[PDB]
Amino acid sequence: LVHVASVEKGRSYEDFQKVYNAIALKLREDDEYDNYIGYGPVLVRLAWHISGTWDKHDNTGGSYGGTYRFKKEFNDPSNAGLQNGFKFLEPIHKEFPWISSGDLFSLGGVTAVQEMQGPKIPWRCGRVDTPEDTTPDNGRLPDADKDAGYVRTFFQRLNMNDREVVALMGAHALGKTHLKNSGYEGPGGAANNVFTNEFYLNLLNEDWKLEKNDANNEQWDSKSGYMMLPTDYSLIQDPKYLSIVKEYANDQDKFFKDFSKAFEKLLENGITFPKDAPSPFIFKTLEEQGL
Ligand code: HEM
Ligand SMILES: c1ccc2[nH]cnc2c1
Repeated sequence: LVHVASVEKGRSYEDFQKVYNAIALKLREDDEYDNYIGYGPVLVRLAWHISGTWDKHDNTGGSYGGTYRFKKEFNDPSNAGLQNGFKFLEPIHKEFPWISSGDLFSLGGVTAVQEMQGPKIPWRCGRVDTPEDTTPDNGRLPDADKDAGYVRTFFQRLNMNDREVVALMGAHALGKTHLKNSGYEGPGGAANNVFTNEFYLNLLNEDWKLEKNDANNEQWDSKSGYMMLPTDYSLIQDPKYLSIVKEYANDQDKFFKDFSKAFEKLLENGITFPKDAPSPFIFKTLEEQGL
């Protein structure tokens, strides 16, 4: 399976910076969603789930085809709650009918991270929508009730190494788990929407307690109101993972640079870019534009 990137006809950087600004401006406007967390967290979760279906062995899945618009993927139990991100983007797609689905879902992810003051993420255009029979089957996304060995083996399918996996998991500093979507609950009081290296600092400094929640699932809870999934807590149980957790807890600039590389790689897996293709775009934030 080869997927060649194809620039939307006649478009250039100025066109995609307008779509970036439309997403960022609506993120500012609809600030009340999910008890004032806003839509930033669910949009980086959507971009990860539409990319996280990729399989390096036969190049099926991934962000290229925009197949989340089809029923089988939209109704995957693992994607419960992401309908809210899709409904957020649906007016922006109406406004810019020329951008492909895969490009709009991955650009929503990039825009959310930068507007929540995370690192710049270089982004490349050219994903092309493919037919409903190219939709991957359900069951390619990870379970949350497992250990370090499972996380490592799972991420090898997307060929992510240990360092890339620990950098990517730092996004669980954002937003919250919801009992009706996944069977995990919390945080609430201090759930957030600013991108920082706080997930690593919390993992190493909080006093964690293994408790059972209202859906009868176990999770790690702290006195301060924070929570961790079994798969999050895994990162301090494994010796390789723990030494990288300690490095990002002690250097937020190294965490930003490594997250940026790994998130762009996640969004680009499975796509072949021609050498006459444009360079990656670095979009300005609303703040850098004075908007
Ligand atoms: C083994 C890996 C992972 C597992 C098992 C996992 C699992 C989960 C679960 C169970 C939720 C809660 C969903 C809900 O109830 O609403 C969640 C939320 C979230 N995840 Fe992950 N995740 C993984 C990796 C990642 C990665 C790699 C990213 C991003 C690069 C990410 C970003 C997010 C974000 C931002 C949320 C919050 C969504 C919201 O606030 O609505 N996750 N994760
Ligand atoms: C999603 C959101 C917040 C989290 N804190 C720990 N794991 C999480 C997953």
